[PDB]
Amino acid sequence: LINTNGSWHI
Amino acid sequence: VLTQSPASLAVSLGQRATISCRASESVDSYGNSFMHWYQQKPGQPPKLLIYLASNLESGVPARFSGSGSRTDFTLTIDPVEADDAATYYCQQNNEDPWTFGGGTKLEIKRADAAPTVSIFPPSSEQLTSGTASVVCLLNNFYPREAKVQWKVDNALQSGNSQESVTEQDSKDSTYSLSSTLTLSKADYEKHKVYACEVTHQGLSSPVTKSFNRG
Amino acid sequence: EVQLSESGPSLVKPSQTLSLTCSVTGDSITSGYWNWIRKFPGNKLEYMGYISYSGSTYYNPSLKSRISITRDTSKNQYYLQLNSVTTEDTATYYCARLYDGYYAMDYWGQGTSVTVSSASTKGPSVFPLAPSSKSTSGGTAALGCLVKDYFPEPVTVSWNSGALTSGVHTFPAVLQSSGLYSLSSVVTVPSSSLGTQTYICNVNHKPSNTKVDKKVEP
Repeated sequence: LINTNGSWHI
Repeated sequence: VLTQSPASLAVSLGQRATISCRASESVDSYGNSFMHWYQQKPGQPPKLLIYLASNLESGVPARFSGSGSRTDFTLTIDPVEADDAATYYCQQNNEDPWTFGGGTKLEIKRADAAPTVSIFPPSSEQLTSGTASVVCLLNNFYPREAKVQWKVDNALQSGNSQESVTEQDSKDSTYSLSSTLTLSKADYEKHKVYACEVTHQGLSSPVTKSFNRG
Repeated sequence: EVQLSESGPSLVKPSQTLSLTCSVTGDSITSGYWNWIRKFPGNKLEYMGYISYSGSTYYNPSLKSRISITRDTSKNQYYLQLNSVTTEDTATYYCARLYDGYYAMDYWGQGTSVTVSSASTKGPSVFPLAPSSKSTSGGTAALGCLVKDYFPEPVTVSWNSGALTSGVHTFPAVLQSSGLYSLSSVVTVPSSSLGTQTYICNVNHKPSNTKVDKKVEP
C-alpha cells in the first residue's frame, strides 16, 4: 500500500 | 473533521478512562481503520499509543487499549496511573486532509492536599535594575483551583500580578502555582508589609504569608 | 534507535521564509514517509505534509500556496520551507517518521519553537528566589530562580546541571504587558542542607545565546 495525495492505494 | 469528547476529564487512580473521537466521514479503507492515538505531555513530542484503531505500540503498557468502528473510535486506559496525566489526541490519515482531533486533557482525581505557601522578596540584584518582583509559591496542592490575593500594607492589589500553574505532576498528581507581584523600585521601598493570602478547598481558613521590608 | 532532530531559526520576521531542517539518524530516509507537524500555542496539532521514500510529496491544502518539502539522502536530511509567514505561524514544529506496516507516526523529534514577530531578541535577567524562614515548612525549604524579560520563547532550566530533579517545578511562561516573557523555576530541598550544599540553576535561552548559572543562597 502506497500513498498518493493523502490516500492509500495498491 | 474530527471531534473529541470530552474536552477535559477527571478519573481517580484505578478507574476506567474513555476518550471519544468522532469522525465526519468514514476513515476505513482496505480493511483497516486509519485512526491513531497520541499521548502528549508538556515539553515533549506526541507519543504513539495506538495505531490502526486497535494495535498497541510496543513499549506501551497493556493498560492502554484501542477500539473502533468506521467513524466512531474510543481510547481506554484501565487502570489509570499517576503517570497517565497528559493530553490525548486522535489523528486521521485515511484521506485528504490529514487532521488531528481537538485534544482531551486527562486529570487524575485524588484526595485534597493543602498547598505549602512561600514568599520571596525581590533580590538585591534586581532592585539595582529599578524593578521589584515579589513572588508567591503554592507548592503541591490539589485540586487545581486556587485564589491568591496580594496585600501591600494591608491594601488590595489589582492588575499588577500574574500567575501560572504547572500541569498535574506525574508522581503525586499535585499542582503548583506561582504568583508574581511587580512594582517599580521606587514604589517597592515606599511600603513595609507585603502579604500573600491564599484561598483553597484544602485549607480550613485562608492562609496569609508575609514579610517586612528589612 | 531511529531518531530525529529539528533545527532552524528561533525568530523570523513576518513575510520572510521559514527554513527548518530535520536530521535523521538511526535509519535511512531512502525508506518510509517523513512528515512535518506543528503545534500552535493553543495546543492544537496540525499536519503539514511529507516527502516520501520516492520523492513524491503531499501537502495540507491550507498550505499549498507556500509550503515546500525536499530531502537530501546523502546527508540523510529533509527540509521544510514555508514562505510569507505571519504571526499565525508561531508554533512548535515537529518532524516525524511514518512507515508502511504501521501507517502511523512512530518516531518524533523533540520539537523546535519558532516565533514570527517584528520584535527583536532579548536575553533574560536571572535573579535568585532565596530560601528563608518564610519559605520553609516542615523539614523542607523552597528556593528558585526568576527568569525575567526575555523574548522570544523558549527558556529551559535545570538545577546542578541535571543532577537534581526531584521537587523541581519550572512554571509555564507568562506574557507580560511589555511584550516580553517571564517565568520562574523552584525546587524544594532539605532545609538542613542549606548551609552545606550548593544550589545552582542553569537558565538556557537559545534565541539570544544566553546561559546563566546562578547560585542561590539564604
